Amino acid sequence: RNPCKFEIRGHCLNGKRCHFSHNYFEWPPHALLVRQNFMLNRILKSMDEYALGVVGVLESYIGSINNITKQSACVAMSKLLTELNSDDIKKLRDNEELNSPKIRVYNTVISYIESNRKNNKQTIHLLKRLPADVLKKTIKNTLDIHKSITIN
Amino acid sequence: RNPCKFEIRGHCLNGKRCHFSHNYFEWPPHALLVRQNFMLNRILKSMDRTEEYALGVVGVLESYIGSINNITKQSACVAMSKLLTELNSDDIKKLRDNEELNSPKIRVYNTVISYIESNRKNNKQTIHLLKRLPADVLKKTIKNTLDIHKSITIN
Amino acid sequence: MSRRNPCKFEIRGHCLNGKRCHFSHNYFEWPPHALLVRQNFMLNRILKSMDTEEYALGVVGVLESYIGSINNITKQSACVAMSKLLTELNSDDIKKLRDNEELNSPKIRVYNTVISYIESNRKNNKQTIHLLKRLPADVLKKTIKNTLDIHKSITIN
Amino acid sequence: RNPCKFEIRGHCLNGKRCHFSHNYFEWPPHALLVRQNFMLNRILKSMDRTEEYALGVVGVLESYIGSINNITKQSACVAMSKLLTELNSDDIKKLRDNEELNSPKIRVYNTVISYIESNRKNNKQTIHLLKRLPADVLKKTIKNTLDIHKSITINN
RNA sequence: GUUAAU
RNA sequence: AGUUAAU
Ligand SMILES: [Zn+2]
Ligand SMILES: [Zn+2]
Ligand SMILES: [Zn+2]
Repeated sequence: RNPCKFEIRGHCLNGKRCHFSHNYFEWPPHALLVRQNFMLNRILKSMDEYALGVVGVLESYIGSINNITKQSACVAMSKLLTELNSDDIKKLRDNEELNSPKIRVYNTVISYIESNRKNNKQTIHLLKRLPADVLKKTIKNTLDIHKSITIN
Repeated sequence: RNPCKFEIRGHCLNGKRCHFSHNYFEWPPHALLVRQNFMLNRILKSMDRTEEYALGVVGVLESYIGSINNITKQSACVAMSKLLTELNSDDIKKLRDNEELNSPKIRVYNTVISYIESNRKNNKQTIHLLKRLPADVLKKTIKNTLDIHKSITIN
Repeated sequence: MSRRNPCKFEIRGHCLNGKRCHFSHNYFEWPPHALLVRQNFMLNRILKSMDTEEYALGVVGVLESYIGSINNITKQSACVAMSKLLTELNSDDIKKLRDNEELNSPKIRVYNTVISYIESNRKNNKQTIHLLKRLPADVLKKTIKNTLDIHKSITIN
Repeated sequence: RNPCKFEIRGHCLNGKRCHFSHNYFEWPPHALLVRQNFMLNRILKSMDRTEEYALGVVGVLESYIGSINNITKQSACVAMSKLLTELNSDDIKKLRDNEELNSPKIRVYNTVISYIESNRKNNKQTIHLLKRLPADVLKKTIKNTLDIHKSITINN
């Protein structure tokens, strides 16, 4: 009668031994919301250093701690580009008044976000061929926008 | 704990430093409804402008029809494809089926459906068509698209 | 956090107006019900993205009107209707309806021929519309009408 | 009127004969939750004996582990692949850090991940793999995974 | 004041 | 010609 906890996380695999509900019509709403988020997560994953996070991997490479190799930093960066969308960014861009230096940085990250969609495999490579000084300011500019869009 | 705002937009990338909740079970319903919409926007995008950004697509098309704001024909054919891909042919067919037959509005309802459909299969070759097509009639196929676009969303 | 009124263009997908639209495009400020319908319009775009007299009818009506040789249907147009209908049925649902009735029963071969079409067509609708464009008109009508009723069976009781 | 039960499960196909709502703007919010789950299940399915249906994939695997129900190795590998695709790597890395250094359980956790990932990339060759492992080693992989599956979902 | 799917 | 957004 209660919603099956496995169904909530995707799909019950316990055949007919399972006496919990698999009928969405019978489910309270929270279970239908929670289930939609595990399912979207699966659907998104199907279309392709751990306690630091991708962010702490990038904050460490800028700062040269925790021995982060440049290769491991462009892989992280690729992941952080996929979490940003270019329209939240184009809204930021056209609230900065004209000729502000901050417009060119905005368009620069957009080109990488867009290049990363088409193919994250060669977008990593275009980043490695950057020299670190400029790679690290690019990295720190996309960090700043990440915190900015999301918090405040 | 409160729901991690990075998680609401996708997936937190802050590792264990982040002490907000990443557990959908604890979240209030609004954060789950919001996250779902950020997530569908992301799924949809992953299967595929010089301060005319303020006009929008619709403002670029309406300035082109009226020959104002320096909207060249090329950038209005591009914008016309954007508009096509946002209409859904089904709710045109809906409207076309509410009219008496041999009303002239029916033949307008089918040029749009052929355009939204030709644009879905090939967005570009459809653009090709649009930019060779004499500005006279393109401007009324645009104004017809733009009227359907509005009326669908006005009840 | 403060509630606003939602852009009804954005509710149906993406607003194309720009800084001219003075309605909310920020989901953090919409009321629950607007977040609920957006998702439904957005799921229809996603699904559509990876797949006049006849629309009056519908697919069931153009299929039903084939059982009575009515409204000048064509075998070609009644088979497209059928695939379109199979892609609407779900392959795990008639496996429920096939594991409840007694063994050596006369309604398992229909099921398993439905199961055998539901997913012989999940692959492509070219080989499966031909797979019945050949089947005889007698067996067609009855086998077209066999899925029609599993369709309303599943959907109501 | 009440929402069309055919549109709840997808796309009503009755044309204009249908006397129920097809307008999401008018629906009670529960029907829109349900429809989304029905459509999520469909979006996801479109990205690819039989009395074993009663058993389900877990029935089938428990059965193999205990030499019950005449379950061939092929059939327990298939089902092990399906069991894998229902697991997500991130949930168990959550636990791999909750462990202590040089536990045994860090060895098992690492191994199922290698299987999830290979199962994602090529599920047909992960099955080919599982069907060459020593029968007893296969069954403990299987038992470990079943147990991870169980407590992922029931252990807060 | 002027704009408005207030 | 007042309440709500935008200037
Ligand atoms: Zn269950
Ligand atoms: Zn808008
Ligand atoms: Zn209906």
